[PDB]
Amino acid sequence: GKPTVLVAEKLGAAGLALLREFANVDCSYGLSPEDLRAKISLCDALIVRSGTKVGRDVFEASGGRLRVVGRAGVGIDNVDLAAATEHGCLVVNAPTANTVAAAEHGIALLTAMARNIAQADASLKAGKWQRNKYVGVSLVGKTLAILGFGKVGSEVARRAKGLGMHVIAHDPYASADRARAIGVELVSMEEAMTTADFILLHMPLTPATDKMLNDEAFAKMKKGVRIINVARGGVIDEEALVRALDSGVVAQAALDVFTKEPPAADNKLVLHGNVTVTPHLGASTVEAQEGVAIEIAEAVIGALK
Amino acid sequence: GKPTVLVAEKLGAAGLALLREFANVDCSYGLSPEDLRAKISLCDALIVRSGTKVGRDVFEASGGRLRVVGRAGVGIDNVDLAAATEHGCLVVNAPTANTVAAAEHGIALLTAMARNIAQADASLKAGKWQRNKYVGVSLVGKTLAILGFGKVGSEVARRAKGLGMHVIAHDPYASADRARAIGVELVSMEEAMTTADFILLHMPLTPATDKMLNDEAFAKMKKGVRIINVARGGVIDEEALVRALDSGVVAQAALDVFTKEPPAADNKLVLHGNVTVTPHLGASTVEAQEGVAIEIAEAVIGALK
Repeated sequence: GKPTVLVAEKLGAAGLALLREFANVDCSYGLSPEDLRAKISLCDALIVRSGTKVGRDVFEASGGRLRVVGRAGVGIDNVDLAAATEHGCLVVNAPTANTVAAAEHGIALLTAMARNIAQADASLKAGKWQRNKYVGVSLVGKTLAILGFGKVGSEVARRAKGLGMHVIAHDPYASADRARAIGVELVSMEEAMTTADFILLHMPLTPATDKMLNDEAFAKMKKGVRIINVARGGVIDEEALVRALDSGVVAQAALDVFTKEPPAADNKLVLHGNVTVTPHLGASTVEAQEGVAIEIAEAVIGALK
Repeated sequence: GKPTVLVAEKLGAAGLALLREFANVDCSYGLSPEDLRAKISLCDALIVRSGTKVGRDVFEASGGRLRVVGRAGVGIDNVDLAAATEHGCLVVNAPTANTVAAAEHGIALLTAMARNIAQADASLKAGKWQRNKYVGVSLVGKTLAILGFGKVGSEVARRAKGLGMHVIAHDPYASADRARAIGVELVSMEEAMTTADFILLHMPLTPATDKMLNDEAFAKMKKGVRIINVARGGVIDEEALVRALDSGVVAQAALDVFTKEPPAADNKLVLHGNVTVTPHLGASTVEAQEGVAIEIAEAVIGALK
């Protein structure tokens, strides 16, 4: 029994060594839609991370051998998810490993924002010693607002209440009991906008969330509010955040994800003074890398059986 | 009843207005040791932050008018307590208001270093999109060793376990009950060195602690340890820290204090790739500033009664 698993995108040797113990593993890496279509007819399972677009044509082209698609990581946006099961192909993901290291990165964005770790380190490496330019805020007692109470959203909260913040969340799909059991009040969407000193974005990018943080949302906010985006860019109106920081509605902004990766080489948020930008690093911790590998590994393998 | 308080160094206008309700206040900022010896004979109280030297000659020069010296901030290194006590003079300080925004900043240095927030932000801004160079490390389950279990020491432990780390400390003058009461084991010095995935330094600088972090220290540590200093520079042999980063014993280092502030323009720690540096920003939060003003103000006024 030699099941065949095509691994389209780089994968953590920890997991590749689990798959190789339970399957044939093809690691052709980055194939053109046609190469892939040619291979998938001969694969009992496909594993992808983010770049591979498991479209409708990919299921169509397999001819019913492809049983299970393994999405390494958290999101699944790229698997045509309705074709998948229409053709009778299970789709499984690797959420919990990247989830930890992704809230970990949000918190790291929040604290480093709040004290200007980033600008200051640049200022001092550049010889300048400008102690008065980089005075930060505290976190204790500050109200943090979480939009979209996912695993990361609630894992974040848990870390932010450990830093001693008041943490609130808005997400119409959120178990009032789970929230109250970590100490998070579920609040209205206007209450979250107004009363927050800090706002993080953990929302999926749907038509209802697109360009959500636009000029109307920034008006409702408290002045002196700071904002951290670790979910998906473009859920912010990028031009509108450029204008709210230029005014002093938003005091400073911490941005992992963008509307475009790589962002424009002139793109104003990335270049702005009060912004702390990292290049979609949210799940870039060695530990998650190796634990996501092992997760879809065990996930694919358990489907396949 | 008109008391006279000489405030040598800037002070949050909150504090100044409290002091001007209960005394005459001279804000002669930055005097030469002679001008201060001249004034101190006309002053019932002297409030200083970190730069003014309350040496022995000052206590002599005042002739006994001076009743209380107020240390705006945490330590008292600059005040010759020995001489003040001798000349029947009280010393008071502003420990708690800074204490927190110190630990706060310490944590921010930790999380920003773990995830290369500083190096990555400066790269993106520099056009570079280098997603793989800047893979971070998970904090969770890691061992944070706190050398010096002061008020700031324990206060960091609190934030750390809330990020979900395994926090041990070594300070021989620490109540094992306070320690266990916040979930921190107190451990030997060789244990702190060897077991730690992270080491922060909250140690004041004695001839015992001077250049304590030395080549012999670094060999004892676990390879890939990351070191966060927010207490006093010099406790670290800079030359040896650099040689331990360049050799990869020390993974990376987040340094707020230095052996010489402002550091040398060529200083290899400041300019090093794996080092995140801030210019002694430890207490530079707007909250801890206004809060320390009002602390010594109350502290001086109460003594002065």
